Amino acid sequence: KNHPMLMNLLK
Amino acid sequence: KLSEEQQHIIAILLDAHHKTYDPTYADFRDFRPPVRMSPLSMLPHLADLVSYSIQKVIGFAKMIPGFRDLTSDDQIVLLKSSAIEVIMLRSNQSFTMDDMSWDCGSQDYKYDVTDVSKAGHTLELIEPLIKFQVGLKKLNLHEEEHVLLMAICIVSPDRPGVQDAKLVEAIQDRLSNTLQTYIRCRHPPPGSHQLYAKMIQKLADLRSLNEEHSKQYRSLSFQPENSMKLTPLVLEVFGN
Ligand SMILES: */C=C/C(=O)CC[C@@H](C)[C@H]1CC[C@H]2/C(=C/C=C3C[C@@H](O)C(=C)[C@H](O)C3)CCC[C@]12C
Repeated sequence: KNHPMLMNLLK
Repeated sequence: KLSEEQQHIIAILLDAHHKTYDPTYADFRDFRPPVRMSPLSMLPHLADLVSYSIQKVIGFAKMIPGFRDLTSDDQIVLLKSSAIEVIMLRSNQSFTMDDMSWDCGSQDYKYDVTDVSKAGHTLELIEPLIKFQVGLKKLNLHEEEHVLLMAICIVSPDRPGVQDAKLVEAIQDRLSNTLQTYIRCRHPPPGSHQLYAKMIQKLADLRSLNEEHSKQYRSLSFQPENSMKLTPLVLEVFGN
């Protein structure tokens, strides 16, 4: 998705 | 009649906010120190604050009922779009009418128009942003109203990139209905008057505010030297 940090923080 | 499910939704949201928002502002110390002098001296401190704020918003988003049901991609698109808008809405609590500034319990952590300007934002953003805060302040929303608006803001069908609008819309609707019932059942007139419509208008203002931020971030980010001052999450959420 090109958003590794945002995804990780979400779950 | 305020529903048992609806009371449940409000209780979750108040806790999510309490868990994700600190009146103390103790964590602010961790950010690189504010420099008020010097161009964009402040931004290093405010870039950090925005990054911190994004994490807090993400934690709040996870709590909202039915957010979990949405696909990860849907969660990502919603969070990416609304993160700036939610920060502006949540900030209101710190913001004070007396100085027209965001007050975090310290002179260093008290932020004003020329402080925001040092970050690298044109008045085009600031004058509407300050105005927004005053209008939000005037509303004098209940904390339940404040928490509900943030969640409704986050879960919007029309955010760009949304894979599943119909599912996102249904989650939003449940919150919208919960907010409408609260104002009628729990808000006394005259404050209650036109209250839902005014809150919805604020969401409209946020969209405009968000658009202005993108124009400003692009300009400030455009230069690599400035893009360096920002945090990696700010880069991921806003641009890179
Ligand atoms: C580019 C500079 C920048 O800070 C981006 C956002 C700018 C335009 C505004 C938006 C919200 C403003 C502020 C909020 C204050 C707080 C945020 C909130 O999350 C919180 C924990 C406290 O209430 C403090 C103040 C500075 C200018 C901001 C960031």
